[PDB]
Amino acid sequence: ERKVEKLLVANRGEIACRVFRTCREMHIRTVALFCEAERNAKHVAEADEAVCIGPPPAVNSYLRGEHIISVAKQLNVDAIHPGYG
Amino acid sequence: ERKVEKLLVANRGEIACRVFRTCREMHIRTVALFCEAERNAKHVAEADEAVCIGPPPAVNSYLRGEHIISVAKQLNVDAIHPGYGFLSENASFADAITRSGIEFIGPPASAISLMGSKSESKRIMEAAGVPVVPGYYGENQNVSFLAEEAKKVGFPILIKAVSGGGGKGMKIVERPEDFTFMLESAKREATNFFKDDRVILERYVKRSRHIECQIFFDKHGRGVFFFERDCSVQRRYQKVLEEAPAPHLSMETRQRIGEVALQAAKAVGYVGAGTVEFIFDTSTGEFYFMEMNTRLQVEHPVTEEVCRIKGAPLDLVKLQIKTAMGKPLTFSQEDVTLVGSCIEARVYAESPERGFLPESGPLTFIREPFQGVRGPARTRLDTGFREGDNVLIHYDPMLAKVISWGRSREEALRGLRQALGEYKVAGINTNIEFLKRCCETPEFARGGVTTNFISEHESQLLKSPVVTPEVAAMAATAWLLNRCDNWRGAFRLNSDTNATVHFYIDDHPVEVRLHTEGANYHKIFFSVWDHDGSFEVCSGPVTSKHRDQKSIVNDFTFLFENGMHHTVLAVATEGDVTVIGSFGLHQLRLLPLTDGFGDSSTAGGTSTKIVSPMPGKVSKLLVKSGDLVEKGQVLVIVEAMKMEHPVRALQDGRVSFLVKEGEVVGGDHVLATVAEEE
Repeated sequence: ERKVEKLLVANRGEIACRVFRTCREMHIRTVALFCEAERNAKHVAEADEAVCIGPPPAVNSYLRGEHIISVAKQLNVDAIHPGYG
Repeated sequence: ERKVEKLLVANRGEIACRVFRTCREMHIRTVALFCEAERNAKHVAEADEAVCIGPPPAVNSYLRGEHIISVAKQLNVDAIHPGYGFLSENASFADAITRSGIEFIGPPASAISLMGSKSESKRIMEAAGVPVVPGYYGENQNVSFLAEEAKKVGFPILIKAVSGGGGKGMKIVERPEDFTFMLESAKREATNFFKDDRVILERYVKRSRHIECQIFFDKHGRGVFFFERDCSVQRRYQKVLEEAPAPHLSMETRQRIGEVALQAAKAVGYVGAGTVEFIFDTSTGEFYFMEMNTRLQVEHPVTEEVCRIKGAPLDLVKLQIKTAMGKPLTFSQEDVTLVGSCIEARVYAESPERGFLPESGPLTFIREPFQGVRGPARTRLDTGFREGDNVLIHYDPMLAKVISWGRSREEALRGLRQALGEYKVAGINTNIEFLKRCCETPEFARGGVTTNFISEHESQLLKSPVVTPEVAAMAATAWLLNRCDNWRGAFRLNSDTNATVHFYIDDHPVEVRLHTEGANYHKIFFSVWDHDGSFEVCSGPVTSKHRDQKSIVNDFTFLFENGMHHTVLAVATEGDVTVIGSFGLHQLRLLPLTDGFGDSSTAGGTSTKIVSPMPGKVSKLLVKSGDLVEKGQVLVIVEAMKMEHPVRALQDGRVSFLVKEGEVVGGDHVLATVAEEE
């Protein structure tokens, strides 16, 4: 099998905090994602590292899947949980 | 039996708080002891009463056993727990306590005295019949005697010598039926290392792994051995990390380790808690006695995580008070069962890069790892220091102990990793980075590590993360802002701002330059090691206006252009900038730039120095010729009508006298030439 030490989250909100929490028990790293501004949000204050992705409209933010994948590759991420939406 | 309501502690540190805590549950009083000052320390803030004992040196403090006993008598103390160190191993102190009538906690004085000398102790165990590997048999009376007992007393051949660690007589001769090389090796050893011609033969073990079982005894003839332990990992005879469940140890053996241990303790007679230490070779498969300690160890809470009595949590110190109570036990060796695994590590206020030399300094910020249960593991931290405390050089460097109990070894080891990572201290370099390096790359997760395990992997270890050029950016920025309004309200004309910081990383100065474009304090750039980028930075509340030695501790946020974001709690001072974050901890030394700013004189000072007026009559010159004079001492004193009028020259460099005392000299004479030391 393949070891996992880094977890990536796509969406934002309640699911971000939920995915982040249990992660602590499994003792795994965390990564957060946020749109323009949206940096005071709680989830980013819960993760280990957060990255800004771009303009507020959903077309611009959380839909550039290729850019997300390139960023994750640069971070050498182990797993991604898209969430819902 | 005798009632106890007052408890006395000898030593200071983690043991003081531990002994104090359980005491609350038994509902017993407490008393604390402290050296000169040392009154803000935590333990004294935990007891009921504290007494100052005297000067910092250990001779003056915690060693005046008679004074301690007199003070305890005046307080009508019921019991004293020495702890470990100081008077932990001193039979005279225990005998004096017994004569005073106070219930000493520990073994009787006879056992301590007997075990004080190694020869008489090994004599006692040899009489008892415990397998013991001795240090010597007779002497080298005959060279044929070596062949006689080579295959007799000890088949394994340990030639060595009478003394000295050179050991070239050994030659690692593990092959029996050796008779033409052992004598030649011994005779070549005798050359240039004659010492005494007596030679001692023993068994030679290829591998060594340390074992140490725990034991407990009442005073009514009843006891029970606790679970074994492992101390394979140690550097320079200093304990580093240990495991209560010796991985890879058969149950049957565990049982037997007990029967041997109980025989030895019964033979000498024993009361209280103690530990027997063995030495073991995997190839032989047998254990041989090395030493025992008649004192509570530091590793007591570790073995606790792997033992339960009657299904209830075990408290080792509790029983020792109950043993002092005179009550008999309640459980056989059976009621105790092991459950799961645990690992321990010690953190030392030393510098791994340096010669593991202790450092003393105030404790700026101390992160506390989550000491609660979660997942399949229990993690705890015990620290004898808190925020605002300062490390004393007289004491040993010892901050805290971290233990990860678990249902399986894996869980335990994994737990620590994360915890060891989480705990953070700022102000003094620590070996915490070393311990994590000892845990990740070395494949000791298997469980087989020898006594010398640390020695071979020294190349692999002693390694720390590389300071990326970005780390300098956040570190450099914090020092400015955490000192003043740099980049705050700044303004120039038709130009842009600039401010630079110099870091003395390693032995090479480092320069970082920061500047802004636009009307934005927010938009900031950087150029370190010919690497350029942009980021924005948003600070937090301004704190510590007094900017004392602790200086300012504030959280920072940095949004670099690429897209990342970071949070950094920076306690910055003039000496260094410390940044703690997901990268880890890094302290960057600021390039020192101090050198008697003012008194920087390279003048030759050839002639016409400390010239005296006309009357002359020099006398009583108190300076040696050719000795450095930087401070303005009285080089020459001349008297003019009772006018000493000392010249008091401050020109640096050695001063050369051309005059002698009592010699009348003319006006403005060259009494001496104050020249730079060449």
